[PDB]
Amino acid sequence: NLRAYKFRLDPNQAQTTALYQAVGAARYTYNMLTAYNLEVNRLRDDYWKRRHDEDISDADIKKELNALAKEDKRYKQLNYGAFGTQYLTPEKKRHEQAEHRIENGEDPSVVWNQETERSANPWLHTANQRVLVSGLQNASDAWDNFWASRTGKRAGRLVGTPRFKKKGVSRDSFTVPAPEKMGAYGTAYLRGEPAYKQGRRKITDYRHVRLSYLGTIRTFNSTKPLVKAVVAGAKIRSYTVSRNADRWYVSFLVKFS
DNA sequence: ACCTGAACCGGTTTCTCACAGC
DNA sequence: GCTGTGAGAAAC
RNA sequence: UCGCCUCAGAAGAUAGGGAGAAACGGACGUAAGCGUCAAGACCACCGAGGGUCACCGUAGAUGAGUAAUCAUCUGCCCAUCUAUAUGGGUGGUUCCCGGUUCAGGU
Repeated sequence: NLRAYKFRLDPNQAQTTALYQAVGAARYTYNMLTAYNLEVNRLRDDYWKRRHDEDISDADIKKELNALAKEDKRYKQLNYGAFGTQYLTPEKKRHEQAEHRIENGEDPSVVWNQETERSANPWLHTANQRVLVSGLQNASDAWDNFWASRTGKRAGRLVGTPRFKKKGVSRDSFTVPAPEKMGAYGTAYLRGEPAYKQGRRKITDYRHVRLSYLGTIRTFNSTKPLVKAVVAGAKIRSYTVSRNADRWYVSFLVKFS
């Protein structure tokens, strides 16, 4: 019983900048996860081929791989959460230390250089957790989708290999969930935003939606159907922000009940 | 960038700062 | 000037 | 009088940069690229940034806002459904369900 109210956003420069930073962060996390999986499976297939010279069955190799799930973790694949905890906030702390050691005078070239990493300065620790973990969501979904397509589950043609996303070749989009604060008419603002400096506290019309740490953003549509659905026993679930060419869209997933 | 084309599905929970509304 | 409430990180 | 791109979430009324004479064809600067400009109203700062509409027939009330605009009820009109000429109830031109990934063609 799920609908989707797809509004066309009407953001401004200060909000489009955060949207671009968000899609960049999701893409960057997507790339790290897919790379980790890719050069884990390269070793996987090299080992499988190098042990294929001697005839082996499928149960024996499965038992061996299961027994190799405690040591030499190079034979393991990670979800969004496990990879996040194990390799993302370590790198967030690495970025933080790279600022905690350039505070007032230091050598940044020995700490951060644009040779092995295309970042001008560290920025991964000042990125919102929701946006960052969205890329983990997408990458884990793609890899599980393909390993389900292979074995026995997904009907249709064989499904490719996960391709590294690029700026202008792939899709830009991130999902931000509840129980964060979001919604149409009848919802409160954010403390500290330029619309809270003026003191305004609640949405009292039909051309605004609430988008978490991004503030409250306008729409091209009208939210009267959304609010009239809300006052029947129906509550929003998440919001997905997406880009098409130079246009931004937001989907509000409502669950009527 | 613009589509098919198809196949599948639609987020919770907790602990720690910083105004705030007098 | 004080303490619940909101906003955001962290795990997951 | 016509219509190729451009602003109004998509199609039918009103605005945008230049042309054509119901036919053809986006523009400017610099065989090519590249960059840039194209919707009106109110306050805010020294041509730059932020909110409001570009959906809601027709008359009132008082709600939020320095204000553009907006909200909720009460009169009238029209359209649309059910139960037995009457009671109610739904609107003010209609439509909308979107995310993820890969393989293709343009």
